[PDB]
Amino acid sequence: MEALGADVTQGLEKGSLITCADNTGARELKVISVHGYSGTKNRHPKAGLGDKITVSVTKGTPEMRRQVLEAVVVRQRKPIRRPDGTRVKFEDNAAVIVDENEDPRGTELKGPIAREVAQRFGSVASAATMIV
Amino acid sequence: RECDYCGTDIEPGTGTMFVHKDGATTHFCSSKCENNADLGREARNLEWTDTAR
Amino acid sequence: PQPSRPRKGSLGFGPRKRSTSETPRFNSWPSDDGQPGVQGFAGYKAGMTHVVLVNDEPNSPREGMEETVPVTVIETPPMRAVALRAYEDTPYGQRPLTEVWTDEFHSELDRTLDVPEDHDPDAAEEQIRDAHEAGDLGDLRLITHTVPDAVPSVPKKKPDVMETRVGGGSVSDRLDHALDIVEDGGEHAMNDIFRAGEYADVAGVTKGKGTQGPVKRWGVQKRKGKHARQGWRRRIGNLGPWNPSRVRSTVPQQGQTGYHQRTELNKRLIDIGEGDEPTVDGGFVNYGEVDGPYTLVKGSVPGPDKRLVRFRPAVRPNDQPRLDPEVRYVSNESNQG
RNA sequence: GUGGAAGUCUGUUAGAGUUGGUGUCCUACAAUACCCUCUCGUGAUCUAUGUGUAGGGGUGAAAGGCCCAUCGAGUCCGGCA
RNA sequence: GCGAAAGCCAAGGCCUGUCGGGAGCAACCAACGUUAGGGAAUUCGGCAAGUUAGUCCCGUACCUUCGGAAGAAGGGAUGCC
RNA sequence: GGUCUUAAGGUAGCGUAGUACCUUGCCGCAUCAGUAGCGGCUUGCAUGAAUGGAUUAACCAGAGCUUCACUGUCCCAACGUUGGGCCCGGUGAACUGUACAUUCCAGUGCGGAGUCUGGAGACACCCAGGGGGAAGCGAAGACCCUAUGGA
RNA sequence: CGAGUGGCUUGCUACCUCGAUGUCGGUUCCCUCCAUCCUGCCCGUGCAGAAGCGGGCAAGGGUGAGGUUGUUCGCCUAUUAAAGGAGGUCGUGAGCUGGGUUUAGACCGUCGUGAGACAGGUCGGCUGCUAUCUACUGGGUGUGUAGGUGUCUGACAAGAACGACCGUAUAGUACGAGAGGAACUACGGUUGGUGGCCACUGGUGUACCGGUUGUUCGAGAGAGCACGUGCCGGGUAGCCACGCCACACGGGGUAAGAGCUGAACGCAUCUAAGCUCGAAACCCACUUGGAAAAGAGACACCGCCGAGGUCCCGCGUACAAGACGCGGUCGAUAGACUCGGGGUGUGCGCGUCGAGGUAACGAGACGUUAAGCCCACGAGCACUAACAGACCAA
Ligand SMILES: [Cl-]
Ligand SMILES: [Cl-]
Ligand SMILES: [K+]
Ligand SMILES: [Mg+2]
Ligand SMILES: [Mg+2]
Ligand SMILES: [Mg+2]
Ligand SMILES: [Mg+2]
Ligand SMILES: [Mg+2]
Ligand SMILES: [Mg+2]
Ligand SMILES: [Mg+2]
Ligand SMILES: [Mg+2]
Ligand SMILES: [Mg+2]
Ligand SMILES: [Mg+2]
Ligand SMILES: [Mg+2]
Ligand SMILES: [Mg+2]
Ligand SMILES: [Mg+2]
Ligand SMILES: [Mg+2]
Ligand SMILES: [Mg+2]
Ligand SMILES: [Mg+2]
Ligand SMILES: [Mg+2]
Ligand SMILES: [Mg+2]
Ligand SMILES: [Mg+2]
Ligand SMILES: [Mg+2]
Ligand SMILES: [Mg+2]
Ligand SMILES: [Mg+2]
Ligand SMILES: [Mg+2]
Ligand SMILES: [Mg+2]
Ligand SMILES: [Mg+2]
Ligand SMILES: [Mg+2]
Ligand SMILES: [Mg+2]
Ligand SMILES: [Mg+2]
Ligand SMILES: [Mg+2]
Ligand SMILES: [Mg+2]
Ligand SMILES: [Mg+2]
Ligand code: NA
Ligand code: NA
Ligand code: NA
Ligand code: NA
Ligand code: NA
Ligand code: NA
Ligand code: NA
Ligand code: NA
Ligand code: NA
Ligand code: NA
Ligand code: NA
Ligand code: NA
Ligand code: NA
Ligand code: NA
Ligand code: NA
Ligand code: NA
Ligand code: NA
Ligand code: NA
Ligand code: NA
Ligand code: NA
Repeated sequence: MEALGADVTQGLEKGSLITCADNTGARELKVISVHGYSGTKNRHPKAGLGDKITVSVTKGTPEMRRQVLEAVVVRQRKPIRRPDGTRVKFEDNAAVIVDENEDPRGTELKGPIAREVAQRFGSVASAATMIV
Repeated sequence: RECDYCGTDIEPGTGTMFVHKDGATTHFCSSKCENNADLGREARNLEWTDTAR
Repeated sequence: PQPSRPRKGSLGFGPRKRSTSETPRFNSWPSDDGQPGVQGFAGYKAGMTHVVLVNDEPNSPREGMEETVPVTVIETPPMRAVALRAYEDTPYGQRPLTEVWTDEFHSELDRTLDVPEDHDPDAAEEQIRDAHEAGDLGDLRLITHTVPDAVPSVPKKKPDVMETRVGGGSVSDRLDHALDIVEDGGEHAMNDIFRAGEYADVAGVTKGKGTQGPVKRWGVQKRKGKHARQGWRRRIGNLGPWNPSRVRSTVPQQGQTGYHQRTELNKRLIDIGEGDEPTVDGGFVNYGEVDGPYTLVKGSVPGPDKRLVRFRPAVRPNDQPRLDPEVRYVSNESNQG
């Protein structure tokens, strides 16, 4: 994929529970896999900012629950390094549900989003309220 | 840049920016300040802080 | 099933034993392209700081923008090519033929060498030119040494001596170029060989760690879960299968770790100056204050502060040189705190 | 409200017991130990001393458990070379 | 302090749970502290460790032999002057 | 089958059971995914009434499973603390030992060799280490068979 | 239907061990095989393209994470370039685990008159040893080559030191009715592996500083203990990874394969002689070790009555002993002192305020005070200590 323009320390793993920063009706998401990723023996597949991960809905509307969908990680508590050397970290871990084309399944995104996520998922960015 | 906490100048190529839930932003020059903040203390009440000074 | 997995650690830097010389010895030299010139230089490690640079990369979507880069400050005062050694090609590879020395010696070179009191430079030079006439002359190198006394932060006065090859146009031309440098007094500087922005290979003896276990030395796992409480924590499962009934040298075992020679490739030279512009407030920890000829190397360099490190024009660069990068800021913030 | 029952509860009170750690030990401190954890702790309770039951016999809330480091028949000597 | 509890301290006893000296004292081992982000993915199994915790007020489900379940759960308070 | 063996021929119940071979039975719950667990079905290889059946509040260092919380169990390891370890003075055993012995790769051999054969490698001594081999040490195999053995 | 190869399964045999070669499964750690799952290079296609199917060379590298089950196997999920199979005493218990098989306790079903049994199920049920030899990882002492210092050489040895993927331009292009949809090349990034490093972020930090509970030293001040910090908050150096830096291309020779010239055989023929190309594979390149390479090396200088070295003293860029490296008055090597640079967070005392209280008393607030306390770093500085001196040596 395109360079994020920032170094990331994956702060998530297969099985992690994260916030669904949109109005799709899914509140909590459980990470299942990381797109294009292959680890190594004993290593828990890891995911962080800007990765497209497969997920399952743990909390939310009955119809949304248990569904296996795709999403993009928009925020993480673990720091990331920007070109100027500064580190950036968020208050929580969050992802936004996406479709085949990478267009947000929802209509509105809740909470801020990392600028680096723009250089990868345009339609997700062009739906952001706040882009830090 | 200036540390949104203590007030001293943040040495370039240094520090962390914490993004609040609401979207607000806070640049810290060090762990000492971040930690003092997480304790719920306000820089104005800490005598070593440039702010307070 | 037993999932596959790469072995622990590389088998290419062994045996993992203590280095014979604290002063590195390059086992390769650049190719004879440009004009004649010494193919290396040396300095003493001091510490690290960062610098803000202007994105120099023509292919970077950020070219032209600010950018923080880690740098290792290395004091690179002038050295002295005290002699020109000549090699001859033979059925058994190259062998030293003769050497051309000078008379002007640094006050304390006798702390290491039995300085020459009687030498015949011309005879040596003759023997070399004859060799060249016959076409048996192998490459040409210069016996070089440092002047630790010019570096206060470094305790030693005893100079470090090493041989550096001379690559140049024709053999005749560079042979002459060699003699010229030597005859003077051999005094040369980082400037004469490198230009900020070029890529160099830095060799050096890593920081010693004495004896260490397989976990640290080779990267093997620690015993996991219940196994970690049985009496074994940092020991590998076994030294091998029943057969072959012997322990193979390839199994990760305890031993000397650190204090090995390493030649780290393609290190970009961010800047070459002189003064105290790169020094840190309070002084470089466990080193001292810098105020003289220095070189800023991008990233890290093998070895601890004060150790001698060697420079050589990259022998296998990936990128083209992008000379004199713009440095907008050099941090002098204390390294304590 | 009084009263203060209980093979009642909590409890390293004393005291009794011995679940997990399959830790330490495993030519031991120890021929059954050490530490942490854990169970009971007014009752069919725990305990000292005295006293009774003896080997195809005792004793046994029964595991073939126990009867002096000895038990699907103790120990000693003899039958016996 | 509820306390024959902990912790600290008297009286009284001891430095005899009886080999010492040296190295910032490496690997490795025994006990153990702290570990960012993730949070059982480890494993036969959450084994080990951790969490909770004292007291007062509020409040407390299914089920039930009406005794109980129950300290259910959950919420709040707690110092000094 | 619409009596026959041998007296009767399984009733209330429970049921894939700590009893179900086929078996990961089928359906459902739950999970991304559940040979597990729970519920229903159930023709039960080979359930069933004091050989007690069903069921059950309370109790339990009893067996299995799920959730919240928690966390170095794990991702993936780091640093530190104390006692050892290492060097020095003093004290001072044991296990084990046919002999020889610096081995390695192959082969051979009673078919699982440091010692045979062919090659390869190999200057001696010493320190620390984790235990690959000596079918390592420890125990006249508990398994199995045999004995005109024992209990 | 016919001929075989392997020695992973199962069966057969009874050669080896019953004065014992510790079980299954798992784990950890090392090497290997190819009948190739991915990756490279190719051939055919029912090959338009894209996506495939089948085949050849090829073992360099990769082949991962999870839910049920002790399981091996296998079923299932989401990722993936792909999530290949097999050998090493079914590799690996003087390494671990101990869930299963298969001790002694018990239950159920079936069988038996019964003791008790089961190629049925189930709960519980132990893991010994101080390494003599050998082997290897690392470290020393000697001898050989035959005085010393410094610098090299390179017989050989090791490496995967690099493997792989995604994205952009190419290009909505070639191809195609359309749907759909490449490539060469050049770029950016990711992942796995590898080596090093600590400016940055992060961890530790029983150095240090502060807060505070209980108790003891009468109070205050200042302290001990509470497990080897009472607890809580912050945290320098160092060490570290979760942090950062670096890790080609290109030549040479080949395989499969594509061809050239070309004869046997006037033609034809990639082959018989000759030649041009062509794989992640091979060699070189690059990194590491390497004068004990018995052909036991080379060069320069110093020295054979003196070159150099060991011991000694102050120390670490080094370190388990040993080794290594630096400094030694012609000196900044270590300590003191003073600065600098850092960590805490505002000291004792005194003054004012303070809910109140006759008063006594009074938690606490402000000032003095970026104070007080502290530092494993740097500089200045010969004040202290690197003194004295011993020895070996052609
Ligand atoms: Cl995955
Ligand atoms: Cl393990
Ligand atoms: K046997
Ligand atoms: Mg695993
Ligand atoms: Mg800082
Ligand atoms: Mg154990
Ligand atoms: Mg620092
Ligand atoms: Mg009771
Ligand atoms: Mg009790
Ligand atoms: Mg009695
Ligand atoms: Mg019995
Ligand atoms: Mg953590
Ligand atoms: Mg699991
Ligand atoms: Mg697992
Ligand atoms: Mg437990
Ligand atoms: Mg069922
Ligand atoms: Mg009846
Ligand atoms: Mg032989
Ligand atoms: Mg026998
Ligand atoms: Mg038997
Ligand atoms: Mg009998
Ligand atoms: Mg054995
Ligand atoms: Mg093949
Ligand atoms: Mg291979
Ligand atoms: Mg085996
Ligand atoms: Mg195996
Ligand atoms: Mg073994
Ligand atoms: Mg064993
Ligand atoms: Mg042992
Ligand atoms: Mg078992
Ligand atoms: Mg079991
Ligand atoms: Mg069992
Ligand atoms: Mg000899
Ligand atoms: Mg204490
Ligand atoms: Na043990
Ligand atoms: Na242990
Ligand atoms: Na074995
Ligand atoms: Na009453
Ligand atoms: Na116990
Ligand atoms: Na008897
Ligand atoms: Na007798
Ligand atoms: Na019956
Ligand atoms: Na009981
Ligand atoms: Na820990
Ligand atoms: Na062994
Ligand atoms: Na035997
Ligand atoms: Na096994
Ligand atoms: Na391969
Ligand atoms: Na499985
Ligand atoms: Na075996
Ligand atoms: Na064992
Ligand atoms: Na085993
Ligand atoms: Na090639
Ligand atoms: Na030699």
